[PDB]
Amino acid sequence: GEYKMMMARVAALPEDYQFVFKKIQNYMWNFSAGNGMDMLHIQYELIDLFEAGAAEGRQVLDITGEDVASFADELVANAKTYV
Repeated sequence: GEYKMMMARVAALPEDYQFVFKKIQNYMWNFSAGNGMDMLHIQYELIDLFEAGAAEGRQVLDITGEDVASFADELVANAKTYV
């Protein structure tokens, strides 16, 4: 269903987008308090953003900045306000 489909979309992205996504997914599972569904909704939003960026031809680290932990950290923090 939804999770498998969303992971398939990640697998269709360039390898660097894939690695960075995996880094963020792990960071969120490592550090997220809060509802697992919120964390998944945020990851789905992130896959929409990553798909668009790859489609426009941007590099993944333009999106996240070099400090991926700080990106993910601000994503798990704005998880509350957003989801």
